[PDB]
Amino acid sequence: NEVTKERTAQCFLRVDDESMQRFHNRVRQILMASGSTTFTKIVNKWNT
Amino acid sequence: NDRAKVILKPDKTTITEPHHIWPTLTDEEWIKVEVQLKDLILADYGKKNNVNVASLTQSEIRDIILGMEISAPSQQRQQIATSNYETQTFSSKTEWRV
Amino acid sequence: EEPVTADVINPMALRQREELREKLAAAKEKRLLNQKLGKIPWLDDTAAWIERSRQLQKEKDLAEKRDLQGLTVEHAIDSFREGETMILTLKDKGVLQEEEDVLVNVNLVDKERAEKNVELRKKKAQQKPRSILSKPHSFRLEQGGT
Amino acid sequence: VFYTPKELGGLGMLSMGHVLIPQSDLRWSKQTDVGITHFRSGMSHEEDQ
Amino acid sequence: DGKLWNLNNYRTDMIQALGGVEGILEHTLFKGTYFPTWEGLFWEKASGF
Amino acid sequence: RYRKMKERLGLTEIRKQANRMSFGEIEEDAYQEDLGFSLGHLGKSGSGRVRQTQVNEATKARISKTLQRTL
Amino acid sequence: TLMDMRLSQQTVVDPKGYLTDLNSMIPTHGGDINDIKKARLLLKSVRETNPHHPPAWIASARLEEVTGKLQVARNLIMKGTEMCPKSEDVWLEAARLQPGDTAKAVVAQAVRHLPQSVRIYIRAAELETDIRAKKRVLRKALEHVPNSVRLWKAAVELE
Amino acid sequence: QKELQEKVRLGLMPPPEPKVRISNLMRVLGTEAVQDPTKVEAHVRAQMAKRQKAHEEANAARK
Amino acid sequence: TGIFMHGKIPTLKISLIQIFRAHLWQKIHESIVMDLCQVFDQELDALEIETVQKETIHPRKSYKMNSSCADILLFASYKWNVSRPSLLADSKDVMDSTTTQKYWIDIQLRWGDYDSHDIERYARAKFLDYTTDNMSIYPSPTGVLIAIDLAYNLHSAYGNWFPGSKPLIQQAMAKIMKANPALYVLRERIRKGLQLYSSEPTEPYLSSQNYGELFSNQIIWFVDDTNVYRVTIHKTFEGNLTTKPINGAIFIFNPRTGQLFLKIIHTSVWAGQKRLGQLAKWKTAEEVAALIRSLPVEEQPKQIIVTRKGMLDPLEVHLLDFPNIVIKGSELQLPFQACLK
Amino acid sequence: PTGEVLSLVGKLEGTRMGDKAQ
RNA sequence: AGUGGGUAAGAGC
Repeated sequence: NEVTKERTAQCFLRVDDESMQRFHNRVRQILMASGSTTFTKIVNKWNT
Repeated sequence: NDRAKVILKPDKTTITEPHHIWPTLTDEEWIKVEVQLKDLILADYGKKNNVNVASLTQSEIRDIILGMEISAPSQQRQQIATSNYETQTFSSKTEWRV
Repeated sequence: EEPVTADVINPMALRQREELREKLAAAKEKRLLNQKLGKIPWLDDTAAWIERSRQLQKEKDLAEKRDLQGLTVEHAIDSFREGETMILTLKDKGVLQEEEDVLVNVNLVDKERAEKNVELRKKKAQQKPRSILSKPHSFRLEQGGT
Repeated sequence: VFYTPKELGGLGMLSMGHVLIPQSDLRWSKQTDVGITHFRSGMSHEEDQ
Repeated sequence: DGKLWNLNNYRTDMIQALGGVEGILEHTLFKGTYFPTWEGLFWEKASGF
Repeated sequence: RYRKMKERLGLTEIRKQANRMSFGEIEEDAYQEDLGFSLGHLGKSGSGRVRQTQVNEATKARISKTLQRTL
Repeated sequence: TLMDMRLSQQTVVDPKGYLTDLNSMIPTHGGDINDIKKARLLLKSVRETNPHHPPAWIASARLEEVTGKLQVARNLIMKGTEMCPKSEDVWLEAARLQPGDTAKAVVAQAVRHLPQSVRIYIRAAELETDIRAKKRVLRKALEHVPNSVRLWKAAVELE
Repeated sequence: QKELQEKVRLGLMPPPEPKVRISNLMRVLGTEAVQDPTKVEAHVRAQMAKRQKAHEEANAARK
Repeated sequence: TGIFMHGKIPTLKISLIQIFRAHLWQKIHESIVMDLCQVFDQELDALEIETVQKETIHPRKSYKMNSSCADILLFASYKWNVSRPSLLADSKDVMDSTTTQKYWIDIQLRWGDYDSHDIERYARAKFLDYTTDNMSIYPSPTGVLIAIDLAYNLHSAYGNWFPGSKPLIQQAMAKIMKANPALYVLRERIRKGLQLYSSEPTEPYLSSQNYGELFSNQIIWFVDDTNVYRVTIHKTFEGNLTTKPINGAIFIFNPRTGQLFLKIIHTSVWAGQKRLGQLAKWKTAEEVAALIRSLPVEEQPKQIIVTRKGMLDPLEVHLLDFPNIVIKGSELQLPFQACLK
Repeated sequence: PTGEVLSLVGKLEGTRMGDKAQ
């Protein structure tokens, strides 16, 4: 709180299921679009 | 630096005026001096390389005028190029060959 | 066998420690410089300064009333004929290179290269070929005389 | 092979996980005039890196 | 907004964990090139052809 | 025409220095949007260039003849 | 930068008289240096070989500044001032780089070494925020040199 | 153009020589201008003057 | 090749085929064998060697990994006190083990991996296996086997040691590993395949193929500093040959109009200087930069070509304010230092 | 030593995220 | 746990 300056509330965070699905889809399309692709390109896409 | 000076003036008529450095010559005289200097350079290169002037080719003469040289202290890189892959022999000092 | 753990060569750590040592040295130099740099009436009165300027002006008016050679050359003594003189120039070396400033003649270098090429064409401790090739006669100067 | 930075020839992949390097992969050898010596990576006596 | 993440420390510790450049190159053909050191070297991403 | 096309499609000095990557010395990735892009020796220490590599204007981007006509 | 210029205009020898300039200050021009380490090494070599070359110190300091190591640039400039007291360009660069009091002390040291040049006096007047300090530095300048119109023109604003 | 090319094909006409100017000199005769530059200059100037004088004489005959 | 492939890696198969093309493995074996022949032929009297023979072997002996045969045979003068077999680095030797008159030498090349590259253990194991093998043919029970790991450049010898053989063989093999034509070819091919270089970048470098491209209407400046610090030396028959320094001339020649600029430097500059070379370099760079600053922008050069390679660094330092002025090195030596003649 | 990537669920909870970073 | 996904093509004797 900005007045009491105490720990009035506790905020628990979580990654949304849609975001996890999007990340899995991105990795899947990285992998499946790798028939003719350098290893460095794949690793860079995964790193990004 | 000695025969070159001689070739610079083909005749006593050619006089270097103090205004400039190289002697003033006619166009054909310039052609003749140029070809004489080329012959000088080729002959002197042959003197230091035991190669005939005619032995050199046009590109080779251009390279010599520019300043190219050819040397090879380690020619064994020729290895880039029943079977003669071990048949090459070695000559020892104790042997008659050495 | 049983090995011995070597020091890990980490380029990132090397750059970081180099930067840290440079920062420490720069701070030390700044402190040492400030040690010296930290040792440096009419200042406010206009009339006093005017009088002083006038008095300095009138004071000025009243006042008006070769032996330096010890390097080496990259040639042999016999390479120089007695009956001739030549021009010796410096040898092309990298500025960052800190070798001895040898002295060289271009014509004799050309002659040496030509004779080396002729010798190589004619040719065609232990293990000489790999030592004298993959692993330059000279004499030093003294007071300009050798 | 994977987790070597790209300048050293590796792929430089970022790992959000838990990958152990076997200790047998942290040994190298160097040849000097006296002979060939062998080196490990760490004096630390812990689990595999 | 600027750069909100620094990978300098991560790559530093990844090189450190792998035993360093010496061990990493031991895993490679670097010593097979007979290069006296690893400092004055560079890669080329693509060949001339 | 062959000379002009070779100049247009030839490797430029800055492009030649771009695909040279320094061994050992790791560089921080200056492109957040993509880690797969780097300048290599371009702007990197040890590149062998004391001065900055200038831009080869022979590789300037220009529009087509028909695009010029339409404009 | 440089300090020697050469003017360009029935003989063969055409000598060019040397020309000197009081100031030679190229702007920062950052980003033109590709190899920072190689350039730093080369400039260090220049400083070693030509210790009495003010452009060497100026270039080295500006390279350090554009690099970001603003302390080694100050150290290099101070070394140059201890090595080239006659050229006021080094002192002006010192005033430009060092913060207020440090640069004021540097300009005072320049006055000690070079009490004839006036650019350091004007710079010190600019640094000295106090009107009394401006008056003091300007009157010290006029005591060292009272016949400068470009400095006397500031006396009317000095009151 | 086809007539000239087929005349060259049948040997009635010598193959055309490259058109050399001052700028074109070092590109056409670069390997040989180092042999004797003044002769090369004379030859290329002679070729240029031959073309120019052919144009002028064609104009004069057409006059 | 002697390379063993665990699992077909077609890319690695192609790479290793290209590296060892034109029978490179056999040529490497030939080069090493002949280098050992020569190094033993040099020291033929100090080792009590009657003669040395290069033993004939099959054309494909370099690939024979299952079995092995002798490549070099050493004939003793009268008798050799062969010691107990031991590794190359084992300086201590029990010299009096067996007397003999022959000393066969075997040479093995292998492509080591990360786990299998310890060449001392490999050499010992191969020596024992080949000596005890019935298929392996060797003249005498006394000999030595030298194993080379090319993938890691690790050389080691194991086996018998006649007197004085260990130090000579150690020095010789260190020399061959440091320098060897076949090994140099292997290193060069590997470097080309891996496409890494030891800091030899490509910069503008005037040669005889782009010499024609020089002949353009652009402004060009040939800068030369060969004749900066020079002395005259003459030889006296009566006494000693002596020198005397003279003035120097920096060339700033311009091929477009022949405007050749001479910077004449008196000998008094080198009074208290302990490094004349780099000082001359920096002086030349300073004068070149000053001259470009003197000229107007229109007549300023755009290409500065230096015959010497020593100006590549200093000029770029002093031309740091002129980025559009490219500097070209010249592999071909334009004779501009002789214009003072 | 298998070379497979292990999931760090239920692992390394003795470490924060701001550690090993200056 | 496991087989494989690991055939160089070519020339006639």
